[PDB]
Amino acid sequence: DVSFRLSGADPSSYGMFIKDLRNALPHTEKVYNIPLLLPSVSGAGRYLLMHLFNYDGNTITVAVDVTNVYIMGYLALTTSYFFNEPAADLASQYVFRSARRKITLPYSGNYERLQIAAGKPREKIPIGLPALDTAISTLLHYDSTAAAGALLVLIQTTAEAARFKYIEQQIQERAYRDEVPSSATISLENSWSGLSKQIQLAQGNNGVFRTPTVLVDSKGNKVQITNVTSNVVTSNIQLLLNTKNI
Ligand SMILES: *[C@@H]1O[C@H](CO)[C@@H](O[C@@H]2O[C@H](CO)[C@@H](O)[C@H](O)[C@H]2NC(C)=O)[C@H](O)[C@H]1NC(C)=O
Ligand SMILES: Cn1cnc2nc(N)[nH]c(=O)c21
Repeated sequence: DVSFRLSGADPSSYGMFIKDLRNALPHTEKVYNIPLLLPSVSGAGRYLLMHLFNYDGNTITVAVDVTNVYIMGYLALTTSYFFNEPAADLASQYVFRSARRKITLPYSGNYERLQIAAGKPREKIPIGLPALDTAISTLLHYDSTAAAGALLVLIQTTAEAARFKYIEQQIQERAYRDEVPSSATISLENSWSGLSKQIQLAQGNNGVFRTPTVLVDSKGNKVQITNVTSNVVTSNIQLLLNTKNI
């Protein structure tokens, strides 16, 4: 499974960790040169463990669902924390079993719930490697309100960067200074599903999207994506959510 140490980390090692993370996900085929994630997987094989070390060397192990890259829960010393949702509960049966105590967070793992519990929308939460180091720190010692904020940072600096090279770049720019995410970043995060389905719906349709995907851009200008010729498809998105899961 994969590892990343914030100590002595620079834009380069981060890039390498994200690359390892992408390669750690199984896929059988590619769609328009892109890894298509598996429809489903059975058993403990459905989960990837990320070992993260903050600057001082403390660690938390995070469980990721390899069919969609969703964070399911994590382990901190001897306590495991899982999201309050069906998938996370199913996941609790194959990972962190040697945990002495298991705690269910008072919310499911989607941005919407996480922003409510955290009291802030993610447009106002600064991300970057320094923020990741603090997120790790905040998760070592339970606090549901603080954990909500920490998880919004953790998802973005890992799962979202895995899915979009642009977001990986946004985090490399933020390796020594945190900064709230750009509008592009957030609409990208929100479109992973839509884009994933459309790219797949295009392979029997000459690469033309059945229905266009609207995104906010680098500057803040609304922009339509209608075919697989766009940058987003040619050199941004890196993983595709199988339509089976949409
Ligand atoms: C596919 O989508 C692209 C946009 O990514 C369309 O691009 C046309 O040409 C340039 C970009 O190459 C844009 O300035 C235009 O707005 C688009 N042309 C017009 C006249 O609107 C491209 O036409 C689309 N269609 C196909 C079959 O690729
Ligand atoms: C990014 N994202 C959106 N919904 C999500 N739900 C869970 N459980 N984990 C995630 O990382 C996630």
